[PDB]
Amino acid sequence: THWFHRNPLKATAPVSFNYYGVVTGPSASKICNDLRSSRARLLELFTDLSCNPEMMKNAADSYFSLLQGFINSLDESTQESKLRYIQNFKWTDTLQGQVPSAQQDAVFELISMGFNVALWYTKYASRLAGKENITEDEAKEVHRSLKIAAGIFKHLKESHLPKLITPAEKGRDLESRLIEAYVIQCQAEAQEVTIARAIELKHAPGLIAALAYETANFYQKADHTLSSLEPAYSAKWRKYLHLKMCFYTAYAYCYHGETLLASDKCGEAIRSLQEAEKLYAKAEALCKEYGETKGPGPTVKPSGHLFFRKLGNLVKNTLEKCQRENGFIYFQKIPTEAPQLELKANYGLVEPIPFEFPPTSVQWTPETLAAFDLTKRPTKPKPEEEVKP
Amino acid sequence: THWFHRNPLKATAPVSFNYYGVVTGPSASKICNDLRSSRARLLELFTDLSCNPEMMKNAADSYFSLLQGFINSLDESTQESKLRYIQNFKWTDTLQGQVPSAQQDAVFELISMGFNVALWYTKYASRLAGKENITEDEAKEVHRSLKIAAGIFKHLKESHLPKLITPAEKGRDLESRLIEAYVIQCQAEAQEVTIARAIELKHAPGLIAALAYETANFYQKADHTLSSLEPAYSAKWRKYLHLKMCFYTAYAYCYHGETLLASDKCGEAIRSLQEAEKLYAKAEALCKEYGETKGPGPTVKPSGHLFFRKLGNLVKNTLEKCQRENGFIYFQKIPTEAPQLELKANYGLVEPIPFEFPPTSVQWTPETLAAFDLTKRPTKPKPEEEVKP
Amino acid sequence: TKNKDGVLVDEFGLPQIP
Amino acid sequence: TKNKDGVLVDEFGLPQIP
Repeated sequence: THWFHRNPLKATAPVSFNYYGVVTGPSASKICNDLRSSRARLLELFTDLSCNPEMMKNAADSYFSLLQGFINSLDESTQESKLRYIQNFKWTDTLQGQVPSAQQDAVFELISMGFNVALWYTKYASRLAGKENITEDEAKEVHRSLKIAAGIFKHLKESHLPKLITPAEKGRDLESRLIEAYVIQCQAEAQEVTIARAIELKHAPGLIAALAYETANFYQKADHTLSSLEPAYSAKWRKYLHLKMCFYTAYAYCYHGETLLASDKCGEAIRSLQEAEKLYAKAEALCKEYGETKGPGPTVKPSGHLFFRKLGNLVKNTLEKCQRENGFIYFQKIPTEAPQLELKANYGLVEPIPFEFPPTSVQWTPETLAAFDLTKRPTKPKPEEEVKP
Repeated sequence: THWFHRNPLKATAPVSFNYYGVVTGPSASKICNDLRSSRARLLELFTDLSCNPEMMKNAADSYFSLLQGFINSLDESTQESKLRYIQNFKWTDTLQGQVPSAQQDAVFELISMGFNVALWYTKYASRLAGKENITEDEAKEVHRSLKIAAGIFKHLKESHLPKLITPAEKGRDLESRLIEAYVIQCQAEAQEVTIARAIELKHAPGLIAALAYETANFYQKADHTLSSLEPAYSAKWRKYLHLKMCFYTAYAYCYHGETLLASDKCGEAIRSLQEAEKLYAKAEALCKEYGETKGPGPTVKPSGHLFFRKLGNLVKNTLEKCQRENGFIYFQKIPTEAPQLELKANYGLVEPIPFEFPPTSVQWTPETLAAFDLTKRPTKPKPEEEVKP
Repeated sequence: TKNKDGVLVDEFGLPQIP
Repeated sequence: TKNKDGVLVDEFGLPQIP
C-alpha cells in the first residue's frame, strides 16, 4: 500500500471571545458567539475520524471568514482592523511536543489554524491511503487532498507569515523553512500515488523512472531544507525522508534499467539494476533504525514491495540478451561507479492546488464593528490536548 | 570435439644391419635382412595416416622381438647378449627439434623406438579424436589407445632407462622426468574423453565434478614435472597443460555448483559458479597466447564449449531458489576467496594398460648367434626427416 | 482534458491510453 | 563387468544405468 510519516496535530487553548463592556449590542454580541462555536466546531473535527473534506471545507470557511474581521476591514482591502491585537492565542507545534507558544495577533491565530487544516488534509489522505482496498476513485481523493494541502501551506508561507509582527522561532511550524518542507513533502507524497498508479496501468518505463527520480529529488530538497534545525526534534522525520528519497531512487535505477536493455545497452543496464538493488537494500537499512530513532509522530511500517516482482522480470529478461556479454553470474566489464541520472518527468508532476481564504464575513458591518467599543475594555484555561490515537 | 597438443615424432637414420666378414652363414645372414626390412616397415608406418593399431601392434612385435637378440640372450634371462654394443643408432627428440643424439647401445635403440610407438598411439588417438562424427565405439578406441600409450611410456621409464649406460641429458625424451610427464598427460587425456562421455549420458554432477577436478590435478603434476626444463623448448607445451588444467578446473567448479544448489546451499553455489566462469575466462586468455608462444608441435584450436550451455542452466536454476537470498544481480553475502576443492573421483580414472616387449625371436638360436663372429670385424647416411603434415 | 503540449491526460496528470 | 567395490561398470570405467 502507501505509507507516509505524520507529525502530530497542533493543539490550542479554548478561546471564548468574551468581552464585556466592550461588546455593546445584538450584532456584535452575536458574532462573538459565532466565533466561539465555529472555532470549536472546527477543533472537534481534527480529532474526529468521521470527517470528509467537504465537511471540513465548510467548517473552515465559516471560521476563517468570521476570523477575517479581526485582521482586515470590509471598507478598504488595504487597511487593517482595530481588533487584530485584541485576543491572545496559544498553540503547540508539531515538532515541539507539549510546549505552547502564544501571540496576541489574529494573524498568528489564522496562520496556525489554517496550518492545522492543511495538516488535517494530509492526515486524511494518509489514513485513507493505508487501506488495501484502494479504489481508482478513492485515489483521486488522496491525491487531490495532498494538493489542497500543498496549496494551503504555500499560501500561508509566502502570503501570510510576512505579516506576523514578531519573527518566528527556529523549529516552530510558523517558520518558513519548516513550511517549505511540508509543501514539498506533500507534492512528493502525491507523486508517490501517481507512480503507484502509473505502474499499475503499465505506462512506459521511461515515464515511471523520471517520475520516481524527480520524487527522490523532493525528499532530497526537504532534507536539505529541514537540515537547518537542531537534530533533537527533526531526527526521526529527516531519517524517514532520507529513507524515502532512497527507496524511490531505487525505483529510478530499476525502471531506468528497462530503458537500457530495451535500448540494447547492457553493461549499464546491469550496473543500474544492481544500483537499484544495492539501494533497496540500504533503504530497508534506513527503515529499520528510523524505527529506532526517536521523534514526534507514529512509526509507519513501509508496506508495498512489488519492487522485487519488478526487478525479477528485468533481471530475468536482462540476462537473456546479455548472457553472451557481461555475465552470466560473473560480470565484466561492469562500470565501477553508478550511472548518473539527470531526468525530468513530463507527466505526473504535482502543482499545489492554489488556495485563498474566504473573504471576510458579511456579518461584519461598520455598525457591527463599531459595536465593539475598545474604549470600554477594563487568569487562563490551558491547551486542551489532542489525544490522537 | 576433443583437442590435444602433439609434440613431433622422433626421426632416425637408416640402419642397414650390414656386417661383412662378421656374418657367416644363412641364418645369421637372414636375421640381418629381417632386422633391416622390419625396422623400415615400422618406420614408414609412423608417417603413414592409413595405419590402425592392430597393424602397428604387428609391425612392432616383429621388430622388437628381433631386436631383443641384441640385448639379452635366449639361454639365461639374466645374462646379456654379445651384440648389445655393436650398432650405433641416431635419434632426434620431440622437444629438441632437428638435433640428433647418438648411442651405440641396443637399449637406446629399443627405448627410443618404443617411445616412438607410444607416441604413435597417442597421435592416432588424437587424429581420431578431431572428427565431429565420433562414434560410441570409436571413443573406446581413442580411449584404449591412450592407455596402451600410457602403459608403454611407464614401462620404458621404470623398467628400461635404468639399463642405459650413459645418463640421459636434460630435455631429451629419454629423461625419466620427461617420460613421467607423458604418462600423466596420456592418463589425463583419456579422462577428458571419459568426461566428455559422462556428460553426454547424463551421469551425476558429483561424478563429473570429481573426474574433471582430478584431471586438472594431472596437468598440474605434468606442469610441475616438466617445470625443471629450460623454458626455450618446453614453453608452448607447459602453456597448453597450464591451459588445460585451467579449462578443466572450470568444469570442476561449474559441475560442483549443481552439487550445492541441489544440496540447498546458495552462497557457495554462486561463488563457485562465478569461480567456474572466472576461470573459463582465464582459460581462453591462455589459449590465445599459447597460440602466440613458440615451441615444437602444431597449435591445436580448442573446440567444444557446451560449457556455457551447461553453466546457462545452472545459472538460471540457481537464481530461482536463491532469488530471495544473495542476488538477484547484486550478491551478498558471497564469500571473498573461492571454495577449496578436495575431491577424489571413484569412476573414470585411468590405469595405464600394462606393457611388455615381446620375448626374443625364436630365430635367435645359439648357432644363429655364434654365426656372428665378432672376431672378424675389421662414413654415415643422415637421419631421414619426418615431414609430418 | 489535455495538457500544455496538447496531450490527452489522465486526471492524475498522466498520459491516457488503452 | 564389475569394479572392485562390486559395481556394474561401463567399458569406460563409469557406472552403468539407464
